[PDB]
Amino acid sequence: VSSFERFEIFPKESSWPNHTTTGVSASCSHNGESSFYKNLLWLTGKNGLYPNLSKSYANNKEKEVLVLWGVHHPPNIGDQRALYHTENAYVSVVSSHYSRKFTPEIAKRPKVRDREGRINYYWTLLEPGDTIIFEANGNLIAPRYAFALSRGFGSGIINSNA
Amino acid sequence: KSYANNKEKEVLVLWGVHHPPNIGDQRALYHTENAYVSVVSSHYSRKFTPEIAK
Amino acid sequence: NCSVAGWILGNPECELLISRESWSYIVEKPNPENGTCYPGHFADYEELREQLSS
Amino acid sequence: EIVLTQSPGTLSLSPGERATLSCRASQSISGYYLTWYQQKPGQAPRLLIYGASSRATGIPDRFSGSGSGTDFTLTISRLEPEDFAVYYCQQYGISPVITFGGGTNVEIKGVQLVESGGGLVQPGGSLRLSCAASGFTFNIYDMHWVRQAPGKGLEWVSGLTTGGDTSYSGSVRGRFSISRENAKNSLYLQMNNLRAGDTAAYFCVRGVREVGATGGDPFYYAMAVWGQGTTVTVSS
Amino acid sequence: MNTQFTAVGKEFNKLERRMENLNKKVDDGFIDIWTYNAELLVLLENERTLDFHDSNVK
Ligand SMILES: *[C@@H]1O[C@H](CO)[C@@H](O[C@@H]2O[C@H](CO)[C@@H](O[C@@H]3O[C@H](CO)[C@@H](O)[C@H](O)[C@@H]3O)[C@H](O)[C@H]2NC(C)=O)[C@H](O)[C@H]1NC(C)=O
Ligand SMILES: *[C@@H]1O[C@H](CO)[C@@H](O[C@@H]2O[C@H](CO)[C@@H](O)[C@H](O)[C@H]2NC(C)=O)[C@H](O)[C@H]1NC(C)=O
Ligand SMILES: *[C@@H]1O[C@H](CO)[C@@H](O)[C@H](O)[C@H]1NC(C)=O
Ligand SMILES: *[C@@H]1O[C@H](CO)[C@@H](O)[C@H](O)[C@H]1NC(C)=O
Repeated sequence: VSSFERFEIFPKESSWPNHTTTGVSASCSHNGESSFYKNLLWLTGKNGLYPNLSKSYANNKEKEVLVLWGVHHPPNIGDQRALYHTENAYVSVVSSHYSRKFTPEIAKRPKVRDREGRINYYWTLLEPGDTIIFEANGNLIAPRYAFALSRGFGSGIINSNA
Repeated sequence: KSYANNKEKEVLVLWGVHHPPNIGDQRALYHTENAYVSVVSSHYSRKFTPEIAK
Repeated sequence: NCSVAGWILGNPECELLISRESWSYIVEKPNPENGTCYPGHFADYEELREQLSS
Repeated sequence: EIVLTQSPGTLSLSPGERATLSCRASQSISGYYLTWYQQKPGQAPRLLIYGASSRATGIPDRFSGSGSGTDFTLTISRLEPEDFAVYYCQQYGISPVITFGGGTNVEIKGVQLVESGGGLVQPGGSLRLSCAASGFTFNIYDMHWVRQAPGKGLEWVSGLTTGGDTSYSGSVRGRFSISRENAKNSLYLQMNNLRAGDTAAYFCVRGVREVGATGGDPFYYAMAVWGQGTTVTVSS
Repeated sequence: MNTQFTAVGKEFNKLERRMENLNKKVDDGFIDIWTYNAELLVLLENERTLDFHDSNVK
């Protein structure tokens, strides 16, 4: 670290009116009470009303940025229809250097912390000046908060129980 | 289309994959919203199916 | 003579040799005769061989 | 959340008849937003229809609806004397506040929850209820406590998401207080400052799958399942 | 010596065994080299220390 901090790239309020945002899950819990990762958001349709999205951001802060999102893999289809109302998956997270799309399906898996479902997590740096775009037909984890930063040098990592 | 070496020297090859900023190009030129390309060799091979990305 | 593909996959001209449960080191030639009788790209040959270093 | 208007709150019709019922709100309200119930007096509610079209489990094919925006509608293809019942109109606010139509009597002319503690207290008084769970994961679902005066329109006393965002009505709030326990598989409702408006039969209600979990469990934005309820009364 | 502001360690998956066994071979390479050279230097410089003393007294 030379600088590292957390800010609110897209506030939960007012970034996503047209998708219901307040879904969480129960393995992700707090003192035996359900929850979800602070930095991030679910999105689903407004009472089964999924519109599809295109959003973006580019740096104004002039510091480097770190960004995170997710790609939804249900364990069953009735979720996929009920939330997002498309068997089609197509997402496009785009930048200048990096860009990638995602078109997954339902892939059943075994219980792991009582979860067959999966969301594969995906991430990138973003420098000053460069833009990110999201586009999607759903199946997403969206950034609420993102990590502003500078680089660092030479510091590192330990595993230790001392 | 294709090619294989007759020269008996090694070769270096280059191409590109089109990403319009707007669709009216894509229809006007190529007349398909579908993209599908397949550049193929023995060891290497890859396909490409992009979209309009503003 | 065999390539590793002819070894691992079960090329009948390559002796399978299930008896060979573990060994000291691997012996090949530089230019193994028996690659795949039905061709097809084989990815991560390097990584596999490293995994089968020992 | 918005005031509703059922149409009609009672009707009297003969066998071998349809029955058109229109529950409409102030504003236009998005369509997979309502769910439709019945109840026999003496029985708990049962689930029928959701999102103005689609149909629940363990069913004939006769109760079928339509409508969108401001005006939602459940129609009925055939009437029968086994249907002698009050039907309800229960909608999930975007303000997460369930709102209730006031019951619609059809007159025909010629796994589980368990509640705990219902009974009497004095007015202005203090008492608690509990519920307890059986054979599921009380972790997941968004829970609701509900009330019902006898042969009356319901009122939604409270609900809470498992993330902890409460929702009450502005009159009821403060005088009631909830608390949830998942490792214990049980629910609690301590209650104080109690007047005759609480003279009614209450229900513990298991609702909506939050986002994510293993199961062969779909969700709707309707209820999941009811409880058998219990009476509560103030008197002297 | 010049000791940098250093971070030694790394870690990998099992689809990176080349880099793993490499970086093992790398670092063990160096450790053995520094080990070897330094140990020789201790032996030699203590021997030369005795010879330094021996010369001075003589
Ligand atoms: C294992 O390796 C041996 C040695 O490389 C393979 O045998 C050789 O395969 C080549 C393939 O081109 C043969 O050449 C061909 O011969 C046929 C006639 O048989 C002809 O139609 C082709 O135009 C070409 O000339 C070569 O004769 C053959 N030599 C011997 C000694 O067998 C063998 O096929 C490999 N087997 C497997 C299972 O990989
Ligand atoms: C390895 O490859 C050589 C090719 O040089 C094979 O040699 C053949 O051997 C047979 C008898 O076994 C002869 O009839 C052929 O004339 C030989 N061919 C050549 C080109 O020399 C050898 O048999 C192979 N060995 C194995 C184990 O695969
Ligand atoms: C939601 O969609 C409506 C379409 O009429 C639009 O007016 C509104 O700005 C949209 N809001 C967002 C957050 O996309
Ligand atoms: C959503 O995707 C479908 C797929 O063809 C497209 O027709 C529609 O216009 C998209 N809607 C939005 C709001 O992007």
